[PDB]
Amino acid sequence: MSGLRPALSTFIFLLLITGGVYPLLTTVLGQWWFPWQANGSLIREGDTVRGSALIGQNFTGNGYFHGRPSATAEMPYNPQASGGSNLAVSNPELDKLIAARVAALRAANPDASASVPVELVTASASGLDNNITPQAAAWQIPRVAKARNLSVEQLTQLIAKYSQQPLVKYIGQPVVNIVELNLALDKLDE
Amino acid sequence: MAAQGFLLIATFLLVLMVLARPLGSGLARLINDIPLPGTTGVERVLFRALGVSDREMNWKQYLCAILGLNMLGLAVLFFMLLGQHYLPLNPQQLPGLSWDLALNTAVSFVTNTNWQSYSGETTLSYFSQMAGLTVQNFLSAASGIAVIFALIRAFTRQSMSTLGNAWVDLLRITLWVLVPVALLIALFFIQQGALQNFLPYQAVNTVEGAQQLLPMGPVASQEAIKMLGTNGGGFFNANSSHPFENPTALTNFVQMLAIFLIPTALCFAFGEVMGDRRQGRMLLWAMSVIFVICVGVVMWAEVQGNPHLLALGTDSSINMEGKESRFGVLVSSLFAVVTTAASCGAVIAMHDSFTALGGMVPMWLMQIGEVVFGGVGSGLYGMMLFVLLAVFIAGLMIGRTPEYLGKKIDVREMKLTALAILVTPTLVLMGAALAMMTDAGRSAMLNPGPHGFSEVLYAVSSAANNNGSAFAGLSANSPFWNCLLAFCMFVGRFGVIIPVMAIAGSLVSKKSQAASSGTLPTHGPLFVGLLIGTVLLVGALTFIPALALGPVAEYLS
Amino acid sequence: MSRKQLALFEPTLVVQALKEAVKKLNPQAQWRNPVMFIVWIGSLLTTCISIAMASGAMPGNALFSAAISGWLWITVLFANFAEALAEGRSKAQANSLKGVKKTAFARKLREPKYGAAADKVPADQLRKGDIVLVEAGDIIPCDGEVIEGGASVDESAITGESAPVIRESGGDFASVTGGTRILSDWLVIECSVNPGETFLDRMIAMVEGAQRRKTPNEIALTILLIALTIVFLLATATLWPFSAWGGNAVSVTVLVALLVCLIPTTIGGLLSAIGVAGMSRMLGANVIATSGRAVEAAGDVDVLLLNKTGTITLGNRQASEFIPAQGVDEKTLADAAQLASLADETPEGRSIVILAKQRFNLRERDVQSLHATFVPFTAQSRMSGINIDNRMIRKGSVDAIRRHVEANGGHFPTDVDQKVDQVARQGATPLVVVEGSRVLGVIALKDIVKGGIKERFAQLRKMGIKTVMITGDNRLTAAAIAAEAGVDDFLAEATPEAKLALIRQYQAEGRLVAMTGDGTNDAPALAQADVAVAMNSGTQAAKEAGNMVDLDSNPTKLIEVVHIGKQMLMTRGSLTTFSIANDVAKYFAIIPAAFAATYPQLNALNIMCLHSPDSAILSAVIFNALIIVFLIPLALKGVSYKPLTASAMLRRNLWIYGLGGLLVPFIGIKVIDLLLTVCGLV
Amino acid sequence: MSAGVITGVLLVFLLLGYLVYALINAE
Ligand SMILES: CCCCCCCCCCCCCCCCCC(=O)OC[C@H](COP(=O)([O-])OCC(O)COP(=O)([O-])OC[C@@H](COC(=O)CCCCCCCCCCCCCCCCC)OC(=O)CCCCCCCCCCCCCCCCC)OC(=O)CCCCCCCCCCCCCCCCC
Ligand SMILES: CCCCCCCCCCCCCCCCCC(=O)OC[C@H](COP(=O)([O-])OCC(O)COP(=O)([O-])OC[C@@H](COC(=O)CCCCCCCCCCCCCCCCC)OC(=O)CCCCCCCCCCCCCCCCC)OC(=O)CCCCCCCCCCCCCCCCC
Ligand SMILES: Nc1ncnc2c1ncn2[C@@H]1O[C@H](COP(=O)(O)OP(=O)(O)CP(=O)(O)O)[C@@H](O)[C@H]1O
Ligand SMILES: [K+]
Ligand SMILES: [K+]
Ligand SMILES: [K+]
Ligand SMILES: [K+]
Ligand SMILES: [K+]
Ligand SMILES: [K+]
Ligand SMILES: [K+]
Ligand SMILES: [K+]
Ligand SMILES: [K+]
Ligand SMILES: [K+]
Repeated sequence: MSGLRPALSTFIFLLLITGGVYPLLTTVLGQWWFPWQANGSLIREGDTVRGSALIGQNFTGNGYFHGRPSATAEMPYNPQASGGSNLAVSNPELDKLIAARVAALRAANPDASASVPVELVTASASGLDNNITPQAAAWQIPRVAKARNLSVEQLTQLIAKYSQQPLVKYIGQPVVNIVELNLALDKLDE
Repeated sequence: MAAQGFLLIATFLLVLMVLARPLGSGLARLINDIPLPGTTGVERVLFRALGVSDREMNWKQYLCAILGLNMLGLAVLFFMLLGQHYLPLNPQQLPGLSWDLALNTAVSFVTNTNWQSYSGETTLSYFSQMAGLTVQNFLSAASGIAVIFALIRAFTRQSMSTLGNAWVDLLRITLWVLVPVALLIALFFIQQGALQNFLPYQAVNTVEGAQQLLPMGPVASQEAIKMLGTNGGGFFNANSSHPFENPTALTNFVQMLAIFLIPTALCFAFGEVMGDRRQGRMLLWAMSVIFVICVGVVMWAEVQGNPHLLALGTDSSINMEGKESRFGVLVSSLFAVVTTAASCGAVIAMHDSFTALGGMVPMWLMQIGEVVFGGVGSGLYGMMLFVLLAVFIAGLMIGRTPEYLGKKIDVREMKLTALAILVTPTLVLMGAALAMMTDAGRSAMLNPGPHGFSEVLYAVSSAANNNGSAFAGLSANSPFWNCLLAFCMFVGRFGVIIPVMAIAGSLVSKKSQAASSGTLPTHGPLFVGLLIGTVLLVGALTFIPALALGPVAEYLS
Repeated sequence: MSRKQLALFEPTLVVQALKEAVKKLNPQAQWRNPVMFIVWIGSLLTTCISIAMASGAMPGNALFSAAISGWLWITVLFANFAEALAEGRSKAQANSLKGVKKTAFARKLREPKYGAAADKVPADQLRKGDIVLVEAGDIIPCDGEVIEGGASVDESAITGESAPVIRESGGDFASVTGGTRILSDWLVIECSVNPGETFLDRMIAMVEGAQRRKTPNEIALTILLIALTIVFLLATATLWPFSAWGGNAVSVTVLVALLVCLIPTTIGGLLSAIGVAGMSRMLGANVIATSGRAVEAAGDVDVLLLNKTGTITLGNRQASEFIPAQGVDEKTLADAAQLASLADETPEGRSIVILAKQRFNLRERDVQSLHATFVPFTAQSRMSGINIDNRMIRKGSVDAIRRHVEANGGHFPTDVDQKVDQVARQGATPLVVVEGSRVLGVIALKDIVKGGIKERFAQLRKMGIKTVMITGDNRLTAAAIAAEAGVDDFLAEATPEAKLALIRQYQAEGRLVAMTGDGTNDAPALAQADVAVAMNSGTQAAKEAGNMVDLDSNPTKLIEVVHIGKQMLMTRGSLTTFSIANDVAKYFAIIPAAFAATYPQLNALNIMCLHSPDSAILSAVIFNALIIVFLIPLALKGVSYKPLTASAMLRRNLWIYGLGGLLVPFIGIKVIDLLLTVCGLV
Repeated sequence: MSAGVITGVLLVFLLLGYLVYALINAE
């Protein structure tokens, strides 16, 4: 009582509109118009799902383009964690991890330059980063070409095919979709 | 790189001032109690059905209405999070939350803080993320826009005693400023790749041969209002780093525009209601100058980056650690300044992984009270406090009675402004002090040295100032941290709302004096610089000794 | 008084007597000043720490804490020195005028008819309504209204001037203040104030009152200073748990020193002094105020309301002119003027009977007891007539004669209007004397404009104050007087109801209204105006209804009132800005000094290149103690207010005081540290 | 947390309470 009907009516109506009307309308419009993007942007080969086009997976093989390190809980590139290494600049643990990554990438890429790109040694913010810069992707061309018996021209063509540029240069960075590029490598050599 | 950053800031501010002036003109109608075109009749039937008579109420009734709705939502959300296992739309079988976590993430989402000490994909269900934590995303934004509506009405009304109708304001805002805009924003997010579904978690047979479980859910619908209401409550653990939440650079640019959209439109409406656009232009200049300096400092700090990266054998010293590859250090720095000056708290990048100087500026932007393009509603009525101190000092040092927009500033609202500007520095200092003498608060510390105290100070600052941004290395899921941060958020919103409400109730009873020749103009470069200096000095003299033992010590170490 | 403009701030006579009044302020009279009570608590805390460290406490540097506590006590000592200096200058100005009632030789009459009574009643045995006869040479016992006689008294002991002022019965110069010496013949005075509630005691309660209530501007500034004290106390007290984890925590004495250096001690110690110094300077300007609230209300004043007869002019308007009209001969010029003004106690009426009579030897009329009954003069009727016989003689100016007598059929002709206009061209008040339906004519009253007030009105126009006249006199000669005086505009033929209506209209616009009047008819105007200045030569009703009472009888005293009222606020704001801006250099001096063992990397913040951490903390505390005693003269004098635009004034005050508070603490701390290193104390 | 910390916290709380009381009051 004491003027409780407008309060309860306003709260209940706004809860209904913003919890069972607005998300329902958004879901209906999304699944009507753009269902592939609304349902995860999954890449299906046959009947299995090989991964979303946005998430990115942990690639460790010698014939695959490796991405940035992931600091998700348990396995790297774990979608059920989706966190990052919250290590400061002053933290010696970060320096130890970066040195270990540099030593692990220089041994894996002997035909590349000794100056490793920052992306391949620095963990992403989400730990689910499917993208790297085209220069960081082309840094791995001598290893991938030697592993898969392809050519530098073919690898550059595939990288440019799977390179996305923003609308203007300064609102983002050029990115390379790692999962789609590796699946294209598999489709090429199979 | 400097030219790229300059172009980014310039086009961001240009598109923002282009987009926010029609919205300011639209919000001026809601401030002036004029229905929007096409809403008359619909509002009549809706208010008749809901029992809202559209009656003018004073500041006590307006504040009681806002507080009553915010506690009703708090109770509904808290028991919903406790009983989330008995509710539908649960593809997983996640149990109900514990009392500490449920109370913390109820108070956080009610108090427009949206701090998440959990993991969203393994903590909450679709019902808990849709019927709660999104209804509250709408309501916590509307409850700040209503308070700033009351404050602007008090500044524009002459010798009245009633502000307006809180229910009319809340319904109008939530149904015609928030829902129709966050619908288009959510549809653009689904266009660019954000999730909107209710499917179960998708098992993935990866290319290499491992297994991963993709989390699904109504992501875009919550993401749109999260950006629009300056909420910052991510669906997943990574707020805007997750590609399902922020897929593309266009999406991220739209996210920044949505973050600054309504705080800029409120300044435009504040200028338009008084009939003096120069007042809102003064506010926008004072916010934008500090914003541009902060953005430039953070971009330069992040471009300088880690000095050890170039020594350990990498290509450059650019700090890309804790940042996505879809966004440069320039874009990550701009978003980091936006989300911490605007009381949003949605992270594009790991602010823990940010450099010392590049993480100091978000701390201080939070700690000055979120007045620089701040939270929705609260970034304008928090800036009006600094405006009242600026006009008080200026009127004293020119020798006149202090006034703003004609209304004199006497002892009652001087006391109320002092208390309102006093609540959040008090909260952050006591909270950080309590966290630094307790082992339960010191055990959550992850990085050693001054950066751990930087984590603690950032957490308490974001909780007390209703930001919710985290370094996230602080494991703040302990009951002590949950209770302390929940208390900080509750007091930091509802002890600044009450004195601003009382300021409005003290200002309605006054009459605006006519602008004479001897009155000080509250616009122009002199008053813009005076307000900027007042903010930059009051917020610094409180927090230099606190920031000196944290980010400054880390930078000079 | 203005014979001596101001007592010296350091005359080497009150300094030693007010420094002894500082140790009496060291005990807990500081409870009403929160900032310096925080400083007092910190000083006692540091003294206790120093004693405990000398005896048995864990740290050993007892000399550093002893020096810190000593200088924190010196800070309180200097703040109380400023307050006691202001209050002692106020008390000296009080005692300079409290000894004016040296002798008490008053005779209380039993019948007010100039004699038949002679007593030896002391002045303290006089109440409201006691007729007192004073011969020339004696002093006036009570603040009484003159009911009979005319004399030129000398108000030197109150005003400070040697120029005599004439007092008469009724009209304008009826009220005289006791304690002043009559000089010419005699006066019959009737006291109107009880003992204790007199004008001298109003001055006493203005100036020597140590129980001075705080104006709402000082209250709001105190609230702002308390908020700053709270945030600085929190930011300082939280430093111990913040620095305790990262090694060794900072010393409690270092925290107390930083806390005192941060809180606004410079304005906190001078805030009590600014108000008392402003009241002392207002006593130097011969303005007697009820409280400082009305003094500070003059800052917002943009419209000022004077009078014409009493305020702008001297109010005598003694003249003798004639009527060149039809039917009026030389005897007929003033046959009726003296008949109308025999029983008229106004200065105009007595000027008529002593000037128009001697021109033609018209002393034929005896005392008015021989078949004559007159009516009193009232501004509502604007008439001083007499019903001496069947036909009446009346005296009005323009409209009273018309609306009261000339509606009886015998309308006055046009041939006198040209003569009235010719009189009003010169700047003389026209009085038209009329015999029933027949009009005699018009006589002039040449009134003298008081001093060279044109420059002062130009200054008032420069300060953004609109000076517009209110008068109930003829519109043409009021226009001539306005043109000769230099006011912005005028409003003539105004009843006191119209004056009240104009005051309420100007207040309803949103402008603060200032009134400067002296007559009895100005009492409702001064009771409604926000800033009411009462002329000393005026009436007791005006002097008791006005907020402030002038002394030297300057019409443009609002210049000095606005200057002092603005100066108090500007001094408060400038000192607050200086105190806040000092904290940047205080941080740059203390923070690397405080965190020298916790975080050694913070030594890069020592941009002043200070020698030692203890030396840096001591230098900051010494500068905090010394800036108060260096800004004592600024607090006593007030800032230099130049009448500029509001924006230009803000720019100049920022450029001086904000930039000074940002820059000169760097130089001061560096110089103090250099002297400490040279002397070898550190 | 010993007596030297307890009395410091208590004294800071007392000073804060006194300052808040002085802020609310017009003494
Ligand atoms: C020290 C560091 C720097 C500090 C300073 C930083 C400054 C930041 C911005 C501060 C200003 C914001 C506050 C004012 C905005 C208020 C809105 C407004 O009306 O503006 C009028 C305002 C005042 O003028 P006025 O005449 O008094 O106002 C009358 C009204 O305009 C009368 O109305 P009207 O009828 O004449 O028409 C009004 C309408 C006119 O326009 C229209 O007609 C609307 C039509 C809409 C049609 C749309 C069709 C599409 C067109 C394109 C739209 C794009 C978006 C579309 C949607 C998205 C599509 C992709 O205007 C608008 O609607 C919006 C205004 C346009 C944008 C203005 C904001 C630009 C700010 C960008 C700053 C960039 C530099 C600083 C940042 C970088 C520094 C590092 O003018 C300004 O624009 C002021 C901003 C000028 C920029 C500052 C220049 C100095 C700073 C340069 C950098 C210095 C440092 C360099 C660093 C170097 C590296 C070391
Ligand atoms: C610690 C320091 C203490 C203070 C020391 C310094 C003292 C201040 C004086 C500075 C000396 C002046 C130097 C520049 C001279 C020329 C500038 C000028 O126009 O006149 C001078 C100007 C006065 O202007 P006004 O007399 O009101 O009217 C001029 C109108 O423009 C003319 O009338 P109009 O309407 O016909 O003109 C039309 C229009 C155009 O006409 C013109 O102006 C001339 C034609 C050229 C057109 C080109 C300009 C177009 C407009 C774009 C402007 C771009 C600005 C870029 C922004 C980046 C600046 C960093 O004018 C406009 O520009 C209007 C645009 C709307 C406002 C724009 C906002 C500017 C941003 C200012 C931000 C300053 C941040 C400083 C940081 C604070 C310090 C910590 O004074 C200042 O510039 C002051 C700025 C610095 C303020 C000092 C901050 C004091 C803080 C102290 C601590 C606070 C208290 C702490 C304790 C409190 C709590 C206890
Ligand atoms: N002795 C007298 N007898 C009759 N009328 C007189 C008079 N002396 C003045 N008057 C007229 O009556 C009015 C009295 O003057 P007025 O009221 O204007 O003085 P004032 O209002 O300018 C200052 P104050 O109110 O202090 O006397 C004027 O119109 C004047 O012409
Ligand atoms: K938030
Ligand atoms: K968050
Ligand atoms: K603050
Ligand atoms: K907020
Ligand atoms: K705020
Ligand atoms: K606040
Ligand atoms: K708030
Ligand atoms: K503050
Ligand atoms: K403050
Ligand atoms: K100081």
